[PDB]
Amino acid sequence: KERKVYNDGYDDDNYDYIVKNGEKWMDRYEIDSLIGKGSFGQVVKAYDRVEQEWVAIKIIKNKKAFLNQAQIEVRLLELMNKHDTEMKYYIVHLKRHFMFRNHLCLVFEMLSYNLYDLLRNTNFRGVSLNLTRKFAQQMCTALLFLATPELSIIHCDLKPENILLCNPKRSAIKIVDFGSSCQLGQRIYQYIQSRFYRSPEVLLGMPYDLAIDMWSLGCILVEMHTGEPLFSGANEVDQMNKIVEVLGIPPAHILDQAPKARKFFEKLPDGTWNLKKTREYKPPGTRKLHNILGVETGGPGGRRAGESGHTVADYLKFKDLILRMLDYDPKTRIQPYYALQHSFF
Ligand SMILES: CCN1CCN(C(=O)Nc2cc(-c3cn(C4CCOCC4)c4cnccc34)ccn2)CC1
Repeated sequence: KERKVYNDGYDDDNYDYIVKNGEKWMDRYEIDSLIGKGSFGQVVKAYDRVEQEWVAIKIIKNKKAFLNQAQIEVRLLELMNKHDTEMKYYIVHLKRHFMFRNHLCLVFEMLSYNLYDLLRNTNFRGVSLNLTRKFAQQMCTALLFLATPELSIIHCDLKPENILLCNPKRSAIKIVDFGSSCQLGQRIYQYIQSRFYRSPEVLLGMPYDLAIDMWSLGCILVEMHTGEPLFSGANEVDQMNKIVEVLGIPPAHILDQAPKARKFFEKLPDGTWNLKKTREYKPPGTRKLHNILGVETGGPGGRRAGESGHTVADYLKFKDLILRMLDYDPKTRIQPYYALQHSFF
């Protein structure tokens, strides 16, 4: 048993800052309360008294490992907010960044609840399709911003919790984290994406480009509408098997290049790639998207039968776009410039 002291009693046992409600930092920020928690540190509600506006401050952990990755986050956010378009307004704003009590603190604008909270407020019955489209148009517009040849940034951690609403009355969304993010060509890590939204490329261990965020986005949109994660795998092997359930066995010309192909599959004498031997999963390809989305049934789960805009022809556009995002081959996966012009918008 250890009751040591951690950073003069300002830090906890886990490199975080022991947030106390009502603190007045420096002589400017009034820490209201805790907002969110994560591997990076914490997020707090605070009032920037000098500018009389509300801000969300990201208290990075007090460890050189987390403080070095957060500095790459500052550089990317600073680099993104410098470029003059009207798309950088789909990315959360980094107002300023300062060191306080050995924690690197990032001052963000205040956004509202995350897409998962929006999903929980609907008791996981899913948002309407037209609203699912709105998030799709915005995310694809935002994924284009990161694919700017001067940026070339991969988020690597796309998930509902990292897409926040601007106002609690819906529609306007922004991306928020960018801690586990690297620019193309400056890659570093191979265990990058959140399991539910990991691409087959990272699962097989092959080199990845910006196309991995499109895979996550596809899995995000279907989850937003259905209420359940599409590929709700409990571990890496359960993940790849739950992907081949829908999209079938990956192309042989990928597994032949895949370093970690042996982990899930095995090459037969025929040359045909097949799953490893052992029943737990439906035979590859039988869990079709046609039924997950319920195009010709009554929407997902029969809960969208007899509503506006949930046309059978509308779903066929949605189903086509999703399978265009989940193309297993990143060199043929849909790109945001071509995704926005899809017949779904
Ligand atoms: C009316 C009350 N309501 C308003 C405030 N609200 C917010 O969520 N505000 C907020 C959060 C972030 C923000 C959240 N995460 C985490 C991501 C992982 O999941 C946990 C949160 C960030 C990571 N990296 C940078 C910024 C963030 C940024 C701006 N504003 C909740 C409470």
